[PDB]
Amino acid sequence: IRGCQSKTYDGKIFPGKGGEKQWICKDTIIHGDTNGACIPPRTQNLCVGELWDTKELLKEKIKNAIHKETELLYEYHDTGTAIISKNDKGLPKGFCHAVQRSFIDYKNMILGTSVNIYEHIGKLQEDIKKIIEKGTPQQSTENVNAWWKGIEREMWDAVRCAITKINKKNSIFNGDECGVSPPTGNDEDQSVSWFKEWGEQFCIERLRYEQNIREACTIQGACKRKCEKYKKYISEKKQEWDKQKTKYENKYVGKSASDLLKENYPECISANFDFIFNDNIEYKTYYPYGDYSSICS
Repeated sequence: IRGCQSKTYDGKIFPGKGGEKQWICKDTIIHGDTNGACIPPRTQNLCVGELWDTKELLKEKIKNAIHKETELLYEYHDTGTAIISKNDKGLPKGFCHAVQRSFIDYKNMILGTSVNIYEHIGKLQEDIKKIIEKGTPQQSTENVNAWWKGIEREMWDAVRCAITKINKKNSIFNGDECGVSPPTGNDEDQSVSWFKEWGEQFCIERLRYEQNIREACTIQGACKRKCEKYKKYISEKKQEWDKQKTKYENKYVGKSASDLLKENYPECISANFDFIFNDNIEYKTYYPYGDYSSICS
């Protein structure tokens, strides 16, 4: 199975069995030259125009990669199988986000500034960084950065002109719906883009739990099964938040993890981060379900 095919990082598309990817938190991170604490299920499902020549050809074998990626991203978000694409009782919910996030992994991939993975893809950072030298002058450390900088607009169009190949199907898709320009600001650092991802995902699922608890508690019974499956989710998640959360506040002197996530995603507002994942032992006694022990009582 090779050649960019329908995403599987949050299970299989309707009606697929599953085979869902999860976050990979490699403890092997304690240096300022690492990408991110934990790796998103989406970076792992990145589409790739064969990253198992020259610089003029290399370009195209990436412009098109992003093009394919963006399409699959519309698929996986249109249907509603991506964990963040899900609604509750123009372009798909959380489509544009996922779109960008994949644009960054590419940028960092090409520049070889990523979280050294899969080795057929991490391998490629070599294939790139070395093809340039026999592409342009100087001897050049920041030689690859420069080449990319003058193509980001071309690569971004490999995104801008893909949203367009949707327009009529389902029009108002002039391709700037996801920004007329590629991500920047805090996203100019893969570590942050991934962490912000983790946050949008969590908060949405968290809202997904309250909508199950609330919509099933109108004491005991089922409104205890749903509650248990929650403390469960925080149980599994506690590890990933702490790893990530810590990495951020150290690297970026004096900023807070919870503002970052609450600053960017509406679903995260109704969620007190240091409280949901609180340290103290007694809390696992005073609040057996956490922030939802209200709805669970």
